Amino acid sequence: LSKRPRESERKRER
Amino acid sequence: GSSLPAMIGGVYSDDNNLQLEATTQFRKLLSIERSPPIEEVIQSGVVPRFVQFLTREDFPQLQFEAAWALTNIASGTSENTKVVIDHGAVPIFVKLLGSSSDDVREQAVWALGNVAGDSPKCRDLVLANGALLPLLAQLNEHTKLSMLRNATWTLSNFCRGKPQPSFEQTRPALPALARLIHSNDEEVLTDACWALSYLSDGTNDKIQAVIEAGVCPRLVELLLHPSPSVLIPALRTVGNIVTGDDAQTQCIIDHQALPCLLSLLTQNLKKSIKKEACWTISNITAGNKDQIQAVINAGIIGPLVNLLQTAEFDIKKEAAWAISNATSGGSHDQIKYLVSEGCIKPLCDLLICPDIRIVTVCLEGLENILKVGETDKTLAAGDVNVFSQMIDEAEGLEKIENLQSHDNNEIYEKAVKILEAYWM
Repeated sequence: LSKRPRESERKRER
Repeated sequence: GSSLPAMIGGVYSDDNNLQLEATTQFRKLLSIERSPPIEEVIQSGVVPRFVQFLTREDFPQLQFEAAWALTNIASGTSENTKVVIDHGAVPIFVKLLGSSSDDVREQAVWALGNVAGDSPKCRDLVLANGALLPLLAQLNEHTKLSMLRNATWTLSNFCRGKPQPSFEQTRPALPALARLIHSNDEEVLTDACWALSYLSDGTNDKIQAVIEAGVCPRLVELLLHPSPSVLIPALRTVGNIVTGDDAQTQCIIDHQALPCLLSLLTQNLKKSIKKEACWTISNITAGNKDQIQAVINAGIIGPLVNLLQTAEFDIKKEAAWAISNATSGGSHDQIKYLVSEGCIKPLCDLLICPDIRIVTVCLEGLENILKVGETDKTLAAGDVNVFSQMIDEAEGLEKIENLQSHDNNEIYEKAVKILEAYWM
């Protein structure tokens, strides 16, 4: 069969 | 408001106590939960002073308060983060990763996480300033949980984003991450797993390095973690690894992943988790005959066929690839086993779905099944292909006949080919 590949800010205030 | 002039005056004075008092007041201001006045603080002109305060190694308390204020400014918009960057804070925060004050080191770790978190460019700038190795160097067996959480989160931001960072730039993180996923702390687990999900997303060389870091057994254990915050990135990483070659996929299978993945399909879990698990299984049945046999032995086919028949369309689509891949790589007896578990009907039912990729995948699966039925016909000198009878009974034959009307040429030609081969 065939393999199928996998089908912004990230911040935190203290 | 009414304190502001005393506050600006404090930060601009040469008096240690006034600097500390004022900086502390700003830190508290920037720590309010909703809509911290970050823009006001920037406009009040104190950022360059805060950055100077980071270099006061005689005054760790001031360094800490200034670092916390800057962390919080950098937690706002991209423009807010750019002001911290423009005033040179990134190399100074990297230097503070070697501070003898634990509070300061942790705050510097957090600040760099916020900067890196802004975008791929800011992440790349942090890495380019040599943040990774000192971030790692001050981790060890004695590190406080509070520090482990912050460092793991920052690490995950160093790995996050498209386009991905260079693998050469993030490679030193792998051994630390491989140790961190043995924590029982949910927060550390969550962030370490995200990080591994990012590093394993790409070509087979990336997957190879992740596997060589020794993470597979533990990633598979974390598929059973009761918290979705952990399960989701662990599952994503496991999914990424089995996009790799057969030997790489085998490193996941060898640690009882298949019984774990099955339990995710049978528990009452969110659709997106079941969809991820079916996609992962699909990349496993895309493997060799032994790997298909492992999926069978785990008891996955029955549940998988039920999903194909009855699940929400997003899950059905992945179940279709999963069953179709198995018919493509499977042996004659494996294919007969999929038929005995009832796969023909649901494959036929999807021949009318609006997604042409799925129609094609179902058709191909039915074609592989038909070939097997025809081989049985020959070997028994029989009159009838049993599986074509079954496709006929499941109302799949009439659906295939209507596919001769389809726009799509591949589907049309396939349908004609099938009709001419098994119904002439």
